[PDB]
Amino acid sequence: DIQLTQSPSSLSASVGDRVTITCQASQDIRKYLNWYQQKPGKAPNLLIYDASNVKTGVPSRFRGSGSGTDFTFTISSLQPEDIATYYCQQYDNLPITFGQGTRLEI
Amino acid sequence: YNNTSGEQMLIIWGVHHPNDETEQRTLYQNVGTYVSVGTSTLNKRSTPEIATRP
Amino acid sequence: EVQLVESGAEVKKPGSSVKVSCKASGGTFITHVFTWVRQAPGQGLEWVGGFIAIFGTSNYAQKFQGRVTITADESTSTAYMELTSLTSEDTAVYYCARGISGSYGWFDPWGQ
Amino acid sequence: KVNGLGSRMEFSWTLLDMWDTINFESTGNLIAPEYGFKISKRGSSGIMKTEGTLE
Repeated sequence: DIQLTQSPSSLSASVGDRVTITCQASQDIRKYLNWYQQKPGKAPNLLIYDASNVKTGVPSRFRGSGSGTDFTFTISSLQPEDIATYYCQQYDNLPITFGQGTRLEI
Repeated sequence: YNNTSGEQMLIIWGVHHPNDETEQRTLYQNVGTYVSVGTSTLNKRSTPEIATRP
Repeated sequence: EVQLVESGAEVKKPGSSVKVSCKASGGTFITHVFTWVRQAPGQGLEWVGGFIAIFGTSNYAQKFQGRVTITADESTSTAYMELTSLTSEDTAVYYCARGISGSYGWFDPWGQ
Repeated sequence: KVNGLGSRMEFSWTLLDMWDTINFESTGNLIAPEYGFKISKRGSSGIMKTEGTLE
């Protein structure tokens, strides 16, 4: 089980910015990574899969990028329904690890 | 694999023949696949056969 | 489009047992990778389970094996986890979900 | 051209065991059987390559 690290656990939602979450694994996983959205404290939801491609129930407002140990979930110009905690998760390896959360406000 | 072993070695392999296209796709993604094995003496390339069997 | 009906809400008292259900439709019984992720009061996210219907094989995390058994039935298109020895590192909300491809891909719907 | 024809029919064959099931599926060029032959009597026989007739 190969230990992610969503840095940092909370940025501060200054609207419109280059708001960029990071996800750094314990070892090389190449391109087998997913980004999940948790709007308010309930059922999560999937946005980006397989590092740099999009769910087609699609925001143009979002982005995924990465490969090595290091990954990035980008929102450019902020919008007022995207209030959530955020997750990176994995396979390649076998027992399915996550990140902890990255959460910002109004 | 180079046979660095210190004698001739028997090597077996196989090809999966699926029941339907749904199996084919949910196993290997794409269709019209191929399995190719070769040595110095050997050259084979099988194209798998989807079909409904007893 | 493909959905996912789970079970109840009832937490229980330590030493007991659970058998969360999760049946799906919107497609055929093969494919279907049934994954299950649990969410403690406030904390992170935690993969517990899985079942890969093509194989009939089933995968767990190892803070379990011993305890958890996951199954299914094609006829009822219904999954079935079973968490025994039910303490307090066992108390959460338990999401069923659908994923893809043997190595548990992305989980595309989720349970309520 | 054999018999006018520059085309050919390639025929193959099998024994189908008792309670076994034969399936043909094609999208072109099948020459299907209508009949099977059941082996009614088994025994030591032969085929003589003669060019004459029986008395």
